[PDB]
Amino acid sequence: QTARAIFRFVPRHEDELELEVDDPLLVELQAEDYWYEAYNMRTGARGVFPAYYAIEVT
Amino acid sequence: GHMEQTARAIFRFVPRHEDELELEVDDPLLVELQAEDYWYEAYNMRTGARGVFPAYYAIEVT
Ligand SMILES: OC[C@H]1O[C@H](O[C@H]2O[C@H](CO)[C@@H](O)[C@H](O)[C@H]2O)[C@H](O)[C@@H](O)[C@@H]1O
Repeated sequence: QTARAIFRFVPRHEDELELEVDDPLLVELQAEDYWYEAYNMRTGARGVFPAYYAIEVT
Repeated sequence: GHMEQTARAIFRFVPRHEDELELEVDDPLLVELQAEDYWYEAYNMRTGARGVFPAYYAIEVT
């Protein structure tokens, strides 16, 4: 699934992904807690973030 | 200065990390914005829990 960061996200935890507004992401929703596992296509970084910081694109 | 403020959870937040604060929608919170990453240090006034959450998941009410 592809998505776009709708808000800036600065990690507090090492497993997290830094997001800038409008970063294109490849994304798997983790249904147990509504975090995304993500790849930031701008930065090449991989990590998790809380799902409400991005929206799915089609 | 980012002074303490009253807030409400606008989204459900389930921790992945031990230092995090569980939110339910419309939880009243006492909140101090941490400027280095825009996480809130927070007290959940419903649950009595202490912890951090990302700022987008609540709205200031003061
Ligand atoms: O006497 C302790 C400090 O009290 C104030 O700080 C608290 O209250 C503030 C106003 O609501 C908050 O912004 C802050 O988060 C609290 O620590 C005061 O501002 C400080 O100068 C005092 O040292």
